[PDB]
Amino acid sequence: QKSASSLLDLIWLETILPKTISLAQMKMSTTITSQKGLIKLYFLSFLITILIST
Amino acid sequence: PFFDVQKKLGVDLDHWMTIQSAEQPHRIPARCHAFEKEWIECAHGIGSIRAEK
Amino acid sequence: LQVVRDHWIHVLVPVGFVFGYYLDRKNDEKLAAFRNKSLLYKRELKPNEEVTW
Amino acid sequence: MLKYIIPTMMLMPLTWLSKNSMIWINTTLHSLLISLTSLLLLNQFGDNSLNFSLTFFSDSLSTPLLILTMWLLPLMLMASQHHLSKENLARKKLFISMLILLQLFLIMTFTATELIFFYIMFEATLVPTLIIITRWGNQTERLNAGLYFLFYTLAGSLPLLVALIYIQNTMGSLNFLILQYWVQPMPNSWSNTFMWLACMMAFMVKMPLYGLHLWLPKAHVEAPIAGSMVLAAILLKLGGYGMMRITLLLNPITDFMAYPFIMLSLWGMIMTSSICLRQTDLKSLIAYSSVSHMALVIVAILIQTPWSYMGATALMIAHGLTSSMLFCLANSNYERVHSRTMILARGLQTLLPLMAAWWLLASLTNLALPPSINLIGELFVVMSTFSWSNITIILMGLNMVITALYSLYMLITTQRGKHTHHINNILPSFTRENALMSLHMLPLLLLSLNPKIILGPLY
Amino acid sequence: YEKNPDSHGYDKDPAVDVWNMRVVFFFGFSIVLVLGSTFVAYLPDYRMQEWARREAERLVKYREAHGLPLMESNCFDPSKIQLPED
Amino acid sequence: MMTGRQARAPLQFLPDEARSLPPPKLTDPRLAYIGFLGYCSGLIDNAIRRRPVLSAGLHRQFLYITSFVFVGYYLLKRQDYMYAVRDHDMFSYIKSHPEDFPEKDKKTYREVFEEFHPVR
Amino acid sequence: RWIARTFFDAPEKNYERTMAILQIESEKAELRLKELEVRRLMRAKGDGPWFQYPTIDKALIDHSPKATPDN
Amino acid sequence: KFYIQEPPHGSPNWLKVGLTLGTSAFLWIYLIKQHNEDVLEYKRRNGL
Amino acid sequence: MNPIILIIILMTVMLGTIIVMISTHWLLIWIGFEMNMLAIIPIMMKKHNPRATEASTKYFLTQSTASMLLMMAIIINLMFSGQWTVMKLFNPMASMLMTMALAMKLGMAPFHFWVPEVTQGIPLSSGLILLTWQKLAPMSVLYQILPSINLDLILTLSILSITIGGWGGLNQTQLRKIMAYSSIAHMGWMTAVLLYNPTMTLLNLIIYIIMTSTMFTLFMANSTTTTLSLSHTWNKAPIMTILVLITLLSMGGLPPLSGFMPKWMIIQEMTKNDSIILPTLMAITALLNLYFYMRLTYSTALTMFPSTNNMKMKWQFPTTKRMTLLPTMTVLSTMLLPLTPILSILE
Amino acid sequence: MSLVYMNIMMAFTVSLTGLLMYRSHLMSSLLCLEGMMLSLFILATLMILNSHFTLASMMPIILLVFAACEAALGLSLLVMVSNTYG
Repeated sequence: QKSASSLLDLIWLETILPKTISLAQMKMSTTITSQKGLIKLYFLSFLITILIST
Repeated sequence: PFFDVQKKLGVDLDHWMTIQSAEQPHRIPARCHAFEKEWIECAHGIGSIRAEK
Repeated sequence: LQVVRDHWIHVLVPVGFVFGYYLDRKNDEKLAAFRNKSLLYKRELKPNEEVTW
Repeated sequence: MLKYIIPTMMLMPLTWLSKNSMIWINTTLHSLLISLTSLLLLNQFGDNSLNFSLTFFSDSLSTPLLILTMWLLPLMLMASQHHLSKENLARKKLFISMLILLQLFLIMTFTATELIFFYIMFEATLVPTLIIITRWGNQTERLNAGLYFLFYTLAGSLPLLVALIYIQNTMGSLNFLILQYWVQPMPNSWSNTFMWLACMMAFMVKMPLYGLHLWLPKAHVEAPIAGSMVLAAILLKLGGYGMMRITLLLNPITDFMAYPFIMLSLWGMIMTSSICLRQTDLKSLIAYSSVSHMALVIVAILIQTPWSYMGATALMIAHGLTSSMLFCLANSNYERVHSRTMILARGLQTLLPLMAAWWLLASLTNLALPPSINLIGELFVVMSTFSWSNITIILMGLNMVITALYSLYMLITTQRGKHTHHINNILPSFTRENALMSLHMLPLLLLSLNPKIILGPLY
Repeated sequence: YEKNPDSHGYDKDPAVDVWNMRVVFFFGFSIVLVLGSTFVAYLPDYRMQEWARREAERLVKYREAHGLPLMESNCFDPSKIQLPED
Repeated sequence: MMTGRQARAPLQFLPDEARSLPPPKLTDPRLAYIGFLGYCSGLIDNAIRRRPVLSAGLHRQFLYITSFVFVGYYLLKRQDYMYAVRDHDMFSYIKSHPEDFPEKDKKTYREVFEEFHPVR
Repeated sequence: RWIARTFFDAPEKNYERTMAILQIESEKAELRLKELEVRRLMRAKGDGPWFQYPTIDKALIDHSPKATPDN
Repeated sequence: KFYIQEPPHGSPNWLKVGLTLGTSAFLWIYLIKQHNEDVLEYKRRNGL
Repeated sequence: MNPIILIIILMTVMLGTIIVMISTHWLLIWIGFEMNMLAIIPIMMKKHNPRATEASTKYFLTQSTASMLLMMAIIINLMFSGQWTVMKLFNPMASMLMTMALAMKLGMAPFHFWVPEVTQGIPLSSGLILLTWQKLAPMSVLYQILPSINLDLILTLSILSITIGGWGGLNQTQLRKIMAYSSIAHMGWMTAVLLYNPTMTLLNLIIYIIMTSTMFTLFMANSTTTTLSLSHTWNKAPIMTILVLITLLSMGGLPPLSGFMPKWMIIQEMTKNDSIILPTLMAITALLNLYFYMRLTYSTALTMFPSTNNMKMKWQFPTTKRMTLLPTMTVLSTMLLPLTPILSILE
Repeated sequence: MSLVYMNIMMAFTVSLTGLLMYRSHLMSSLLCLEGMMLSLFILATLMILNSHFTLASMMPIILLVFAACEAALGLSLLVMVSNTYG
């Protein structure tokens, strides 16, 4: 029973570990104005590239 | 929420410069005028949904 | 009776049950249809009754 | 039904405007006066489920569960005092107000015809409970076990709305009456897969099946006794209830889709029934007990024999009163010595010689004693499941033996074997405790005479 | 640790307690338990099953006395019904 | 949607045509609940100002409640207008088009076949 | 007799009441499927009242006799 | 207590409340009259 | 600043947006945007700290260049068979550039980069006037030009707004930023439905305006730029806080509260059409925003565990700070779900 | 669309990519914006005067006036930004 319970809160701890490293999906931001601005401009022209063929 | 006041109060504001067929300062036909006349004659009372068609 | 002012706190919810109950009894009038018209139950209206219920 | 909706809504300002020291008197009084008419609610007869108004109606099952709720408020509120009995008036009127509003949304939920009104009122039921147990729960570190608890609910509990609205625009009306008679068979495939799984798991989060049962224990140790009797006497029966109704459709699907969940509940019944044997800290024992009986309920729901429902609903009510009461025993023991840990104190056959009878009596009613409604329901459920599989009785009756063992183990080592003699605090009983216990058992023993009230729609 | 001095004793702080046990013991034990227990003790025939007994008796007696086999199965007469075809 | 209907006479709140619709009775539960909503409004106002609530609410509370009854009343009226013209549009477009929406005869269960897997 | 007559309502009242509610919500559901059919069809046909996107108004075309050369 | 001054909201203003009750009378009776007349003309749109 | 000039400016902002709504000609609408910028630069910066200056600049660049891109699309409309009106654009491309332009005007996914920054820079009242009023014009244009909208774009920009903008705000302890990212999420919804049944878009617009209205107004009541400020106010006075939290849950769309109503109706008129998968793909992220906001709801309790609640800060004198219409909008954004048969009053 | 239109559009997009992909100097940003604005003036002029649609000839004028009272605003914010630091 400690196996199913520790595996249950270990899997939920794999979701919060996925929330821990999902904060990395938030921390994937480098907080650099030369990153999200110019990368959002290039990948925005890639929204007109994907929208060019979409 | 586009509102129509200028039809309600009965005042023209932008309707004069709107399309090529409006009365010009000293009436000079636009190049494509007559075809404006027929496109608006065709699409006048309809809903731009089937006016397309 | 006026002396209920002394107990005034209490009389509230009894008036609540009365109030809601009368609201259901009136509600039935809005729901009223098929009064004698259902196939199981059809009655020739009793001389003192223009209504089954 | 509206005659039951007004009087509690009027019971709100009764609380708010009042002289200090009379709030408990006024609320208790008028709330029991509600309970009378809750007992008026039984006209149910013949075949057609009575329909009060086109918005919401009552079949059988809604009627027993509802009677249990409106009965349960005055006893609950009656029990919650002396947990505090010191504060600013605003805390008291706020708390009683919250219990009221909670009851209101419960009545909404059980009576609700149309499943979207059922769902809105559903989460609208969950919020007040959350406010109760979190705002003051005695808060061991608080665990933050109210809030992400609400995330345990909504996480997979939201998409059932999606599936519903789908059912809405495909078939039109979501009225339950007309969803009946228009229900049409749904073949087994991958779309019906995600749908059935959506609705099922959506409710199955509430009555914990063994997979998700980590939900209850923390939330129920952090709950103040009022929030506990709210939680495990009712808020599981909401999930099982809505389950009862929405299983109307999903007709062939629930076989091939049911089987894994049935397996998991038949095994988890035994597992949970085991883990609840060895723990300390009494407040948890009755929790995992609730998990066990609710697993048995799910087992009863998926297999669709009518016997399964009769025993099922019987188990909803009987387990409601039993589990609720037994919690309130744990609390009445907790005010004496501040522990929550079972093994800490002992005795109480010597001391509190009366409180024995309520420990014993209640534990026996959770021991599945033959005339007790708990054994009526559990018995019919065992009959149904044995009809489904000739083999499963090994697991079922094994739950009989284990449930016997812990249910009768709780009766001891709290209540028997020695007085720890470094205590010298416990003050003998109360009249209030006896009032609470009595108000629990006495109806549970009387129902063991004329049960045909509490057996389900099919009867 | 507040406990009571246990001057007499009950639910709450003094002098309102007697009223408290009076309302809860009365409205709780007296009215609903005894009264209600008499109500639902015998209320009108519930689920109709008494009527079911009477009707069953009459109908069975008819079924034997007129010689028809009782309980014919077939919940709907095959005389009126249609069947799909291959 | 529906802007072709009401763009003929723009910014009519509700038209001279609407008066053929029965207006909501006083005691209509909606606008009454709106009155309650003004009650909790004023209550939260008297909570904002530190004064104990139920004081100053002689004129205030009445001002709130009556205001919401007013506004909410007109809103309900124009609402019922809106659903009126909606349903009208439906039925006219129904009748004017036989082919689009076929009227089929609903055959009785006498001809029906299903699978209906029993339990067992 | 006492209980039944004072506190309850005949299977009559309840029964036919359910007949009425089934009337109501019945025809509702039907007419809901109707409107979904309608609005489903309107974007294709554009015939009726619901979907109209105003074109430019012919009111002002200036029909007046103009500079002669043409048009 | 309150030796300091009369803080403005402390004592009532009987002109303001007079205007507010004015708004209550005007607004409310105007609503009632609106109801009566709309019901009347509604009766005119149809017949007995 | 002068207490007149603010009236003679705000009057011009109201005027500009009124022109964007009223005019049937493109060049006018373009002018209306120009006036809302020109006159909205003074409202921000009201206090002369540099934060408002740099932030007001970051608003000015992207907002103004957005306007210019709008003009470009208008002109391409003139190229292709064309006249100056407000109606379906005759170019697919002009519609593309115009959906991008109106996607800068109001915060959207590729273009949202400025909103959090500018919202924290400028003061409270400018925060209110930025995240609500100026948000009326672009929707009022999109409602018009929707027939030529390429579905794939606005659907995309909507989703990416919800995913990105919503997913953001996690580490943020600031308030203004939170209000920004939430603005971008409600954006993702309002624009998500835009093509199907715009009535719902105006609905979520109005409800949204009430939401941010009570929110910022409460931040004026208790002047708070952080959550720490929220807790410290909880130990100053409770009521304003629980109004802030309850309105935050209404900002999360929690079923009994009124914020659940736009989500719920959006799910109806979203899923009666064919695609059921996308709404769920929104509702997931909606849960994300939720339990973030409910982290901000474990910001509070009673018999609190230690928050370091300090002192001096009991006060004998009530505050006279004038709160304009707080109560009506508070109850109106909490209690509204028991309404909405009233939905159709809107359109 | 002739040629001149193609070319002026390419100028437009040169100005725009120059706007987004260089943040170094702010005056350069503001400038590139303004040059783009000029290109729009040129477009509207060439078109309107190509179709001999006379009553609309304002679009160059009134499009050009907001090229300034908005731009002037731009430079004022530039100065008030510079005096923060440098």
